[PDB]
Amino acid sequence: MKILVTGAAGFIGSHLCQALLKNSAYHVVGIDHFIGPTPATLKTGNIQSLELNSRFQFIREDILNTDLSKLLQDIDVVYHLAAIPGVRTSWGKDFQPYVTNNIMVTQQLLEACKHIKLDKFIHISTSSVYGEKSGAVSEDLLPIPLSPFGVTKLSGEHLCHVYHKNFHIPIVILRYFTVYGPRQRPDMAFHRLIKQMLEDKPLTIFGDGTQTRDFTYIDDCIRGTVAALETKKNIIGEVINIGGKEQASILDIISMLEKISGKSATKNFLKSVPGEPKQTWADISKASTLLQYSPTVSLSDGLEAEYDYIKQLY
Amino acid sequence: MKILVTGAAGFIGSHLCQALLKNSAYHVVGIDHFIGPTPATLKTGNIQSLELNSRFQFIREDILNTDLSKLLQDIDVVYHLAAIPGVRTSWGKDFQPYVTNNIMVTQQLLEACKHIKLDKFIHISTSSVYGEKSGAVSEDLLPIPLSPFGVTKLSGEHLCHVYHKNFHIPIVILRYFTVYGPRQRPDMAFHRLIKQMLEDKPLTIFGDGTQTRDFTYIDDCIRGTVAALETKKNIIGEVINIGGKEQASILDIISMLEKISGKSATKNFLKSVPGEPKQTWADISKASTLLQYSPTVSLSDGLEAEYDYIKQLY
Ligand SMILES: NC(=O)c1ccc[n+]([C@@H]2O[C@H](COP(=O)([O-])OP(=O)(O)OC[C@H]3O[C@@H](n4cnc5c(N)ncnc54)[C@H](O)[C@@H]3O)[C@@H](O)[C@H]2O)c1
Ligand SMILES: NC(=O)c1ccc[n+]([C@@H]2O[C@H](COP(=O)([O-])OP(=O)(O)OC[C@H]3O[C@@H](n4cnc5c(N)ncnc54)[C@H](O)[C@@H]3O)[C@@H](O)[C@H]2O)c1
Ligand SMILES: O=C(O)[C@H]1O[C@H](OP(=O)(O)OP(=O)(O)OC[C@H]2O[C@@H](n3ccc(=O)[nH]c3=O)[C@H](O)[C@@H]2O)[C@H](O)[C@@H](O)[C@@H]1F
Ligand SMILES: O=C(O)[C@H]1O[C@H](OP(=O)(O)OP(=O)(O)OC[C@H]2O[C@@H](n3ccc(=O)[nH]c3=O)[C@H](O)[C@@H]2O)[C@H](O)[C@@H](O)[C@@H]1F
Repeated sequence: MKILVTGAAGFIGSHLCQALLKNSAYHVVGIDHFIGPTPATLKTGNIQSLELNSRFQFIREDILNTDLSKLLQDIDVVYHLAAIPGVRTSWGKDFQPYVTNNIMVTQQLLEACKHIKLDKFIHISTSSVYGEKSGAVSEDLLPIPLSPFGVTKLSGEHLCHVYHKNFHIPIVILRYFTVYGPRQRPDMAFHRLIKQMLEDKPLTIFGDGTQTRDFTYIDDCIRGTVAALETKKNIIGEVINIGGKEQASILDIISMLEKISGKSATKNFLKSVPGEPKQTWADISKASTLLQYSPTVSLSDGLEAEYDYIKQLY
Repeated sequence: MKILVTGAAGFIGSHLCQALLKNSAYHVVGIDHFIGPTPATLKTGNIQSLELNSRFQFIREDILNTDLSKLLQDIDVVYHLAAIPGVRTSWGKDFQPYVTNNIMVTQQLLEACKHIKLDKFIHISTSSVYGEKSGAVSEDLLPIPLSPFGVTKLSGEHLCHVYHKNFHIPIVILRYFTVYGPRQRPDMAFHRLIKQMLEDKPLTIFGDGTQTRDFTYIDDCIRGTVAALETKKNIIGEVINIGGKEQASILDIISMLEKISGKSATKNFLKSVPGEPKQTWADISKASTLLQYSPTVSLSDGLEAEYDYIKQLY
């Protein structure tokens, strides 16, 4: 059967495509415009990996400049990953690209899916929609984003609900929690901290380093994402958290990188960035039930894999 | 103080400016680009009186193409009513203006308000953020909009929370429920049904006419809205429902119009419009507690006032 992956040249999109292409039953179309925080050179590598496989078709186009009706005629499943993802660069003059690529892009894709016979429209969202909450967050918690970025992603979720209720588009929303591993975007914490450690530079810590994340290793994220397609259960209309094996503070991660590198870190403490929560912590009860999701990669093993990728990247 | 009213030439904004100008201590700056569903001719009629007043400055400019430094200089209070408000016309190509005028406008005003010291930023939102709910809805309910329009308004609310939590912008959110009376927009039900009855044309009913709304008379709406500025108590960060004296069905309303006109309605029943709930019903206990809000205008009195306005208009 035939799967559209939007944002296929990106971090998570390229891994998702690779996993789907392991199944000879699946044909994959990737669409990507090469925009956002990751320079075009690293995305070119991603698409090169995918184009090794005869069952992959690459479309280098803006979704807002694509004949979506024609693109979707033979598509059975949409994975929608295309977005501008940076929590920290969504203020003032930088906000318009988030609205265009996170809101207008999602609305246009849904409009085009109204008269398609889809199995599933699997929309990728973010723990960023919740904002600041205590305890492990469940998917029925009133979300209040802290950043303009989070507002745009939550607007994308709400459009999914509008088109599902009015036009029976078979939507599934996955909320990922801080994904890491090989090919992680260069703007994210682990990529930056690892690169700084490799180059004997001070490690840049925003705030006091006590902020915590439910870090999700890429292979765990992708197992849950493929399960959203393959699950025996009816998940149409569900929001599902996809979170990681182990929660950690940035200080905890720095100690873990010291253990892997065998270097001691010089720390550069900078002012906290507006719009970032102090804690993320997913309740993955629902994923366990509906997807058989269980994250299995420990932070030590995951960080070592990313450490090896960074060391080879540069 | 000096009070900025965005959307000052519209249905609710024109009434709000007139009510503020009754107090000799208020100066009002109104901005309006004369867009959305109401033709410019009716808007000119909305503000003719206001412009004459020496404590009212009117600016006919797009908020996204204006010097917001000039606009916000020494402003103590912002009433943000500017919006594209049509529930039923926010699909397909018509979606872009809702994004521009409901999301980008709100973000640019909040960005401009960062380094000025407001008493209050009173953001007007809509019962359409709730979607399809049963019983009288309270402000703590998880909102799931049914329409692209309702998504864009809920995104504007979320931007208010982001700028409040990060930059201490003193936001207050008012959620109005189906406002009617003199100067009601020509796309709304009462304006359309009264114009049709006046012209001896068939009355257009979407679905079977058993849908109900919490109809809020304009004078009740404005009393609640002015109460949000005039209260000294800390309502900063609060979402407050503003609803009407009496809920009714469209068939109930048409009966009341028949008794006002002494004419019988010819009825055309059309398909239900995607994106509209079957019922709205406000819990106004929070407005009662925070604003001493109590709606006092009955539908028979309110409809006779609108009927009189519509007859005179045409
Ligand atoms: N990386 C994480 O930690 C994380 C966590 C939560 C959720 N997510 C979500 O996962 C998805 C993928 O994130 P990522 O880290 O791989 O980001 P990324 O920037 O690596 O990949 C997204 C891709 O989308 C593409 N794109 C954007 N707008 C487009 C448009 N208009 N037309 C075509 N292509 C377009 C970009 O070119 C980019 O390659 C996003 O929706 C993101 O919000 C990521
Ligand atoms: N009428 C109702 O029943 C109702 C109920 C719930 C909430 N609301 C909200 O109340 C507010 C006022 O609604 P209304 O019925 O008076 O609508 P309206 O269309 O009469 O007034 C809104 C005004 O905003 C102006 N405007 C829009 N975009 C602008 C921009 N970029 N720059 C400058 N001016 C701009 C328009 O020209 C218009 O006159 C809106 O926010 C609406 O969503 C209305
Ligand atoms: O799940 C989510 O909500 C989001 O996951 C990622 O964002 P995060 O900001 O949580 O991840 P990342 O950039 O690794 O930052 C993690 C923490 O690390 C801190 N940090 C980041 C970079 C750095 O150099 N130093 C640093 O201390 C940040 O302030 C933050 O507290 C993704 O970047 C984002 O796309 C996604 F939406
Ligand atoms: O309370 C709110 O949040 C919303 O109130 C209004 O929207 P509504 O659609 O409830 O009001 P209006 O347009 O008067 O419609 C009332 C009912 O009347 C029905 N209707 C409308 C027009 C018509 O010609 N015939 C008709 O049956 C509609 O289907 C709806 O069920 C405002 O138009 C909208 O701006 C606001 F968001």
